[PDB]
Amino acid sequence: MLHEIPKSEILKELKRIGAKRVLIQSPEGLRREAEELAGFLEENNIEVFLHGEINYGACDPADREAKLVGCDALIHLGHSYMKLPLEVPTIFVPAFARVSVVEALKENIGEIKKLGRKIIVTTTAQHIHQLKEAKEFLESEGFEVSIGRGDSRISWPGQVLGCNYSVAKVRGEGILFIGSGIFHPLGLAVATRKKVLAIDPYTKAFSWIDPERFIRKRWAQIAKAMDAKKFGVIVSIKKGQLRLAEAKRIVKLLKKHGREARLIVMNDVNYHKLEGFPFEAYVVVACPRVPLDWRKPVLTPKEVEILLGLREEYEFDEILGGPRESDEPFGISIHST
Amino acid sequence: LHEIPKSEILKELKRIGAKRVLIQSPEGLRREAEELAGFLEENNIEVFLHGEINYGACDPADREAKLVGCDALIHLGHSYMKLPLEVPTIFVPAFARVSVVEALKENIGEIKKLGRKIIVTTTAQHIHQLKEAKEFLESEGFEVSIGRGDSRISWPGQVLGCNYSVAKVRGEGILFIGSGIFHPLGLAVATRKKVLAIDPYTKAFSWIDPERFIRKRWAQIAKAMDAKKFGVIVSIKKGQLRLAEAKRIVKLLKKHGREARLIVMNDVNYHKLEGFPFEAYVVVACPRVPLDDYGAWRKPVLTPKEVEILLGLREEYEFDEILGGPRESDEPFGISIHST
Ligand code: SF4
Ligand code: SF4
Repeated sequence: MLHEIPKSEILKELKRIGAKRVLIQSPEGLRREAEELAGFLEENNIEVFLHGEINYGACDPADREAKLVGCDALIHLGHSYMKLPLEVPTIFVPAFARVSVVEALKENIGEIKKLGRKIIVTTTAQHIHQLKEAKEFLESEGFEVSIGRGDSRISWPGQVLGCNYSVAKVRGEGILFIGSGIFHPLGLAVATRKKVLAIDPYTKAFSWIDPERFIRKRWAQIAKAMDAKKFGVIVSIKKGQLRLAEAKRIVKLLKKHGREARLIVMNDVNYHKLEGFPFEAYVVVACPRVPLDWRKPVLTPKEVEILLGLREEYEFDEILGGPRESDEPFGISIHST
Repeated sequence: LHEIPKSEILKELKRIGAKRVLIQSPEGLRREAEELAGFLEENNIEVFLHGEINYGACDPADREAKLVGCDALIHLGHSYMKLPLEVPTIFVPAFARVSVVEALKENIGEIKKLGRKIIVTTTAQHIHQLKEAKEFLESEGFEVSIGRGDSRISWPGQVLGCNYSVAKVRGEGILFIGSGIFHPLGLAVATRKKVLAIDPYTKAFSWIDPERFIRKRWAQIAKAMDAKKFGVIVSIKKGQLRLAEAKRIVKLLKKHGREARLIVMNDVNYHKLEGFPFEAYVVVACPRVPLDDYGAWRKPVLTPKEVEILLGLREEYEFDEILGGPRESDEPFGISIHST
């Protein structure tokens, strides 16, 4: 259960810029809400088209598609803005979970103390609105809380993305991750080399991350690719995912070391679409969730470096941004150009 | 003609000074795409392969090519259909080698039942064989009629799953040369004429009966009768975007008591839509999607024409075709290069 979408504030914003037709994109868990919002803005004299693709991040705005079908603006549900040039005015509408993080923290104080006195705290967008309460609670328990601002791919200090842990690159004896799943906590452990404790707000369960098994299974994938002679280097056209210079460099690099290499252009990166190609191994240079989370070895740019022996220590693939001036609001936002 | 003219392609590329090209390919030519790329790269042209699986010239990857800085696009497996293109595009049609005459001779007794004046049609892969099929049928006493088709078609006599314009000519019965049932079925429902399909490989013939198919559609329409919320889908694929027609359908459903929302997609498939509240869908893009579903759609999915029947505006069934305008010329039987 999440907090309700700010229909009124949204409508007001569209009217402010004067918008007659808008495209609404939404993530898996907000399909029913996207239609409610559409039926609402329509009764208010605004033509609405729903984006039928399932959105997975602000790194993939449907501004191009909006343009193509004549929409004045774009409404992006469920995610906050990340620095990207946009072709049509876009209103981001973050989703905030109501579950209490503090309750999950109080249940696990003992485990958190094992982390250290000065600790780095991180969380995902859905709990970012409760980060301040979590910080004050931890401080009242004797911790010094270090929260990093992060870079331009990030919306709020302390927020991590599966492909970006810049807010965690600060000083601390250990890292506390507030949220569910193991992908974020795992990336944090690999990216920072510090001990990580993950606490799931819903179940209140805790997990001490051990990257070992993960790194092992990845090396096994690297080993298999060591025998390959033919590689496919994949990029995605999604605005916040396109890493062409980096892909072109991996191609040049595989060739230098006696491998055949081909740059492959896609939108959604699905191994399923590549089964008929002759490549023996693949390198995905886009969202790292793809290779890190395939009948043939699929790797990240970092792993291909390791495979070619040009890198020794295992590293998590990240999409970094440059410095960020301000922070996004804890509510909707409008962005243009 | 039955091979990728690597050298003819390099020539046309060197001629326009292309340095970086994107190559798209259908499922059956994935390995050919990479061999062509290897060949072009040995000749000073950077090559990128489009990773998506292509299903027709109705889905050119010129925009994507533009997005990654390619100065040209190579479209393998299909011939050109009229559409604006953002970069010079070379179309490399696939031509099957099989000679079709033997299979016609074998079934000459069945072809006779179509009548004296017959309409002859085939798909892209056997198009170069139409001249021979014509000479044979004429040498057997038939009067062969071959329609030019519209701008969505590349050569006279060619049908597409969504376009049977070449068959809208004077003629008693229709002969279809090819394998598979989708095309012959589309012909029968689109022209409401008698269709005889002959497979050039097996020499097997088939008199087409749309009855089964039509009943199945009525059924589907029935299942949507008690639906109130409708999703009306369009695809942003260049040769498939039918925005005006989709909007019209949204307006029509609303005027008739139903709720309807226009949905924009690229690849149209049910899974992406499962989370939406809509009870029924209307696909206003490629007709093969709703008319040839193997079972991926868990909710009733219809074509624009079927909606009109459901709403009670149309009485007889009609095939959802994507029509083009007059075509001034015909594409070559080999590669072609276009730039709009
Ligand atoms: S690149 Fe991948 S991890 Fe990063 S925001 Fe997009 S979908 Fe999420
Ligand atoms: S039948 Fe569908 S995929 Fe084939 S050419 Fe027509 S629109 Fe394109």
